[PDB]
Amino acid sequence: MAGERIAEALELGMTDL
Amino acid sequence: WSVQTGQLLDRLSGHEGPVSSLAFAPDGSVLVSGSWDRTARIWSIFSRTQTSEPLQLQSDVLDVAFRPDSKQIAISTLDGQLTFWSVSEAQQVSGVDGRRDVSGGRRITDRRT
Amino acid sequence: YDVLPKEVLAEVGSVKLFNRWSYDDIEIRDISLTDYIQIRAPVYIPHSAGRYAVKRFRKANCPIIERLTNSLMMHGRNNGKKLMAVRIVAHAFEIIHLMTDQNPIQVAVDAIVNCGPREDSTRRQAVDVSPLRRVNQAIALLTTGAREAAFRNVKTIAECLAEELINAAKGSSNSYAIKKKDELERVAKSNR
Amino acid sequence: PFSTIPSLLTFLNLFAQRELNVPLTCRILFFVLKTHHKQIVASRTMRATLEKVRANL
Amino acid sequence: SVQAVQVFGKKKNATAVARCVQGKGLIKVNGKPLKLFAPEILRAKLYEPILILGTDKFADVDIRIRVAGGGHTSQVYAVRQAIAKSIVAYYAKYVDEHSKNLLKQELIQFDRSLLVADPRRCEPKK
Amino acid sequence: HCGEIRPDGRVLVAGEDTGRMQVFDVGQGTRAVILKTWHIHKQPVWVTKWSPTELTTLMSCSDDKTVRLWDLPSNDPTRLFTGHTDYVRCGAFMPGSANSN
Amino acid sequence: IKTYIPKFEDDFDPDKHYDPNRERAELAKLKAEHKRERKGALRELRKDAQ
Amino acid sequence: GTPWKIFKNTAFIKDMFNSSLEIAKFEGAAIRTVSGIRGQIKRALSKPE
Amino acid sequence: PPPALPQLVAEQHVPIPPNDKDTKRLIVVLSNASLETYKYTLLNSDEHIGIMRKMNRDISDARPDITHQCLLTLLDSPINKAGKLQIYIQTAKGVLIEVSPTVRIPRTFKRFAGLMVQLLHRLSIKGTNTNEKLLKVIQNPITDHLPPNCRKVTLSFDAPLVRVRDYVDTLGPNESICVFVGAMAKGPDNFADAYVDEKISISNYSLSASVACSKFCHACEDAWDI
Amino acid sequence: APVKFVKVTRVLGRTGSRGGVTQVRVEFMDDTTRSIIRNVKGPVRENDILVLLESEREARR
Amino acid sequence: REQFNPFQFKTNARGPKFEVTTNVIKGRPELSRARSEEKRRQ
RNA sequence: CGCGCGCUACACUGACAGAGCCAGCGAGUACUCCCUUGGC
Repeated sequence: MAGERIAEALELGMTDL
Repeated sequence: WSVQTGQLLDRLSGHEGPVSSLAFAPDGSVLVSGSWDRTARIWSIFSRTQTSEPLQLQSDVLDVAFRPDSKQIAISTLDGQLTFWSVSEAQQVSGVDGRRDVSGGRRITDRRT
Repeated sequence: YDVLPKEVLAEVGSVKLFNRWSYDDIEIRDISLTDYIQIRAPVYIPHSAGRYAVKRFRKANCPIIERLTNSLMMHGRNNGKKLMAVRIVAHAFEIIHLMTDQNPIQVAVDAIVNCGPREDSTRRQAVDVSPLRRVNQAIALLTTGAREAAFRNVKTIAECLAEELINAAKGSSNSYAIKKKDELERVAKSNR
Repeated sequence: PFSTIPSLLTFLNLFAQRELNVPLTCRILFFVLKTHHKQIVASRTMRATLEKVRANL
Repeated sequence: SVQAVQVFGKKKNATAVARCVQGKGLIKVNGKPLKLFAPEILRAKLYEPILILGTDKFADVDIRIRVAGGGHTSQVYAVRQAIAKSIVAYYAKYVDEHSKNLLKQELIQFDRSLLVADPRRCEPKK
Repeated sequence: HCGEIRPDGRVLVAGEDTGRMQVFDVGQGTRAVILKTWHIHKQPVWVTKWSPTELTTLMSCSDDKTVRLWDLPSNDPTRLFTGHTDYVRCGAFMPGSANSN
Repeated sequence: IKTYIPKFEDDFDPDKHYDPNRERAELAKLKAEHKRERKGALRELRKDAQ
Repeated sequence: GTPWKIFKNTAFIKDMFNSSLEIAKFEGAAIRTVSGIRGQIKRALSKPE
Repeated sequence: PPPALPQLVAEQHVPIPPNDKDTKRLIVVLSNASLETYKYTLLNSDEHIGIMRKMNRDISDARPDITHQCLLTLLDSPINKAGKLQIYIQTAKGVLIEVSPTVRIPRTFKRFAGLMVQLLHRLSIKGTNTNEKLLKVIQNPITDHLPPNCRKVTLSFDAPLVRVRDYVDTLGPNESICVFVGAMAKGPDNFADAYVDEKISISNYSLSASVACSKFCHACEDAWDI
Repeated sequence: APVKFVKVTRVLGRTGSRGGVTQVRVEFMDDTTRSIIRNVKGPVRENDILVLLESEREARR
Repeated sequence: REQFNPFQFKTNARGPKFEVTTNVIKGRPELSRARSEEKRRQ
């Protein structure tokens, strides 16, 4: 689930930016 | 043994005699043993099963080698012949009997021709 | 000849499975199955007592017709008899040829190609299948389809294997195998 | 997966521009590139982003 | 003097002694001939060494073979083995060793068991 | 009503009077393995004959009104010809090169 | 379709022998009780012996 | 009794008893042939009563 | 084409022997059935109303009646008289009941329940004069007997509304039809989805499985012209 | 509705897949730069061919 | 205690050959043979 | 009576007649299934 965790976090940070 | 910690890891076993010459396949998938129990032995270690495949030979083993292309092994046994195998399909693919191709002799106190 | 019977000395030339059938020009069609239907090496009968299952994928180095006979020796009343197994396959290949006048090896390999399903469901999603399991699955389906039709019927094991494999070669809708693959793949499409 | 790739690239660009844990950043950068060295030279929109990360790094 | 090669082959419990000397060319089993001794389907497995080797090799020598022990298919693999190790040993000891090594290449590259009684003992997954 | 062998010499085909036509293999002698049976006509067949070139096609003129070409591997007849009005009870293929089908 | 009539007992309970000939039935149930008596006495006798 | 068959050690013995009941009373019985071999009765044999 | 000679003898309509998958046909599955044993009688609301009202777990589920009448309907249906019909029952212990066409069950619930009890303790039901096991207990998966070329369908409420006649005409040339019908009284539709491709609603009304299967079966008899 | 040939180039271990499925990364036989990730059951080898049908989705777990 | 030392008694491992609904230890070897030995004494 | 554990039966992998062709372990002066009609 690990890379998936960082995938969603990446997605969230894109929305943040 | 583990390099990074040093304390012993695994005594592999299976051998009907002392183990004569050893090498890793250069990718690191396979450990190969040859022992004087007429036999050479494919130890796949880093797989999750730590499996073993035998290879019956004709006589004792003396030296092992790999190909940089890690598919092929070359084992040099006691009659003198080389036997050349492909690792995956554990089938012998080549052989050279080189006894007269290496005999040079007649030492001191060597009373055979 | 030293001592060799007449048909074999007549075909002293190259390899001929069963002393009747050639390996020379056999086409695969699925490039995914090329590596796994190993037919480059010949064999003379399919009873070649190699240890093709010590570790992984070496069952994909057995020549396929040995595998076919193997699958034939599978259910609880028919375990050991590999000799009856290759006898069955022998009679099957005679029948396939007499009904097709064709290279029955090319027939069989065609039947494997057309039978091997390509995606299946997992409890449920649907994923692709390895070519190795395509091969395995197809042989299993072919054999079990054959004997299951041969169950209480006068048509025996050889002839039902003959029919099932001819149909599965043809891809038509009358073989157990093609039907079962079709339903499996429709379930795969259904869930997707 | 590859859709996730260029956003990660932009994050690494931000990392290098505001540099921090720079060995980590270089390390994961090179991993991405080597494991997909073909698809990056297939795409186009990487180009400007890769120039940014080049200059910053 | 009179040439002789005496070879062994082996399987689970068959034992195949075979003697290979100069002669007309016949091939025999216990005192009966070759195409007859079998479970009558496996005679291809018997034929295989002659058919790899080409009979123009074999038309020099005579091959008695004895067998006992074990069931049919054991016996059969034994006989093919003693056939092969026979004819390669006779080529080793009474014609050119280069034809030995070329013959051994043909044989082994076909299969390994035709020269080596590579047996089955027990070693599962430990 | 007609029992004829394929130009191999290994196949005999023949048609009964209930309407089924059977095809079965024979070696030289005591071999009667019933390869296939077809049960389409429901009415006697009088002439089934092989195409003297192709091993897999055979004509079958039935009782009723019909002649038709079968392929051996096929489980339904390849082509069907009509036009006849009474029993049909003799037939043949056309020898000659351009006399193909 | 030529349908059929199921053969079955209305008064169903798992335990009870169902058979036409009460003679053979009583033979069976006598034999069963006899077996029970034999093994019961045997078990009691062995344990008394030990 | 008198022996019925004789294997290596374990010997069946027949004409001593009239029932398995009598035997399993004499379970573990200290038996002794004339020649002086000692021994033990262990189970009743089933098929000839 | 010739006009296809007229038969001079009436037809017997032998049903499909179970080895055959080839015959496009109709499979029905009374799923979610309530076939429960009591002491020795099926558990129903008739007498065990007080028992289940004392033990406080949904008196309304122990309804073997719906199964009985659905079965009776699908027995005396003329597609069953033709043999294009075969019945399977799933009861809530997970029991598969292969129901041959050639049976006639007695019409009443009491002889019925006695017969099902005999079933539930001998895994098979033999007939009077014929040796063949009339009602036969078999094993999940039901797919292990279902036809290969078919559409495992279930009726439902929230699914779209499609007319049965055009759906059975949508059914292909060689393909049978498998329907999962819910003999349960009150509950959701999830009882079969592990096999079912698609759920269907057939009318705007809410019904029972008896009229569901009768409408459905008569529609098949329409489209295959019985 | 085409069919696509593809080849497994590298087989993952630690995705946390469920049951007999493993994730794997494949490069297209057609556009040998385009590379995606799919899930698959059956013993499956590095550097080998696989047929697929739906070329749309990156597979989840 | 009586549970997690289950060998105070016997049960079948299977569960019932037939579920029947109307309203598990299978007897105790240890107390049984104990009571009996007291009787064989007395 | 409950309970499994072993043995038997249950059919297409059939039945009858032939033909042919293969094991390994076992040697205490020791080995027996009856029990009965007759007669010597």
